[PDB]
Amino acid sequence: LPALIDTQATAETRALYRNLAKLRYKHLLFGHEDSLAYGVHWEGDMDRSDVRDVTGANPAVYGWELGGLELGHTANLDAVNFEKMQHWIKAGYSRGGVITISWHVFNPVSGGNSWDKTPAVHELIPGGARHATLKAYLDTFVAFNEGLADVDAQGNKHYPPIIFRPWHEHNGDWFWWGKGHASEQDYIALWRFTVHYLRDEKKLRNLIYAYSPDRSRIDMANFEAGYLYGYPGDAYVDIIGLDNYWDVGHEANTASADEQKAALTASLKQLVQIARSKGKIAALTETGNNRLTIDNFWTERLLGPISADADASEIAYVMVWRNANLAREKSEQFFAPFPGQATADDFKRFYQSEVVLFEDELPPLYR
Ligand code: NA
Repeated sequence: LPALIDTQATAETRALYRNLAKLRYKHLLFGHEDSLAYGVHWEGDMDRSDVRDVTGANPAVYGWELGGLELGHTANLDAVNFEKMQHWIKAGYSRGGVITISWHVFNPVSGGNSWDKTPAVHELIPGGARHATLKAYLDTFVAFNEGLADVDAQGNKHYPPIIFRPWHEHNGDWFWWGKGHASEQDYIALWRFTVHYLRDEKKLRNLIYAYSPDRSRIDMANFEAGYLYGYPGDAYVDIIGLDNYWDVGHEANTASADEQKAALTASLKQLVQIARSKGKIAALTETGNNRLTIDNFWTERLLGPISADADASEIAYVMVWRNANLAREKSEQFFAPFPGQATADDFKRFYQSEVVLFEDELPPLYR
């Protein structure tokens, strides 16, 4: 009964959304960013994942990142080759996996990255002096998406559905499209234009749109109001997402473990209630414990709190961030384990949960 904002979405896109709406009550899809691109201790293999090396299974949800595409770069801001990315997207989809894409858009005013807070939203929205630049930027995704398509013998074009998750964590002040650097109304204009341009002007039919505030900058005593800062409206959102690294052991969080667990549960309960009220689907779109320093993280700090409340449990999926290559990037940053990593066995047991679905355990999501 949730319905997509694209009333003409492709059969497979409509099927995915319907199937997520059904599965969410008893299951949780596991996801990982850049899962096929590299791991902490490897890069180059065209069919490998840290997640699979540990569990024997690929993640159910594959996250990818477009930052730099808009500048005509051959690889994204983390040096992930766009052609390989298209290959990996098609591969994952072919196996029945789910595809989600975020976009750390470079600052069009300063030339800095997303974390350069130089204001720019006002320039990019309709009527702004750099509106043509926004169009140019979005066009690069249109072309990327075309690259994902297969054409059958009859000339019908087939695309992987994509959970497109733009302009994320906009309630934070760390991105140029964020609170403090863009007016709320201008942010809403940017979101609405993104939807109109992709869905209506360019006629992309394979997108599911995900909205994703950061939990750390939401007041738990006024959760809904915080969550809905810069919310563009029900006609522009399909997935009621949330990025929450805070309640899963962030080093700056002085709350006790028990208090954090309770907050994670409460955040997800409220997230679910919001999605239910709007006829949408909720998801924990980014989370994780950087460097996986927390014993039994998977069962105790993630699965446990998700499962501790009936409402909280109705999220459809959870994605953890990337496993940065140590040799290349020069320091440790990772959110899934790899063989030998402390939390690897707990992660296997997490996988073995009937609740948690990896790629190998998915029903047919696309019919
Ligand atoms: Na499982």
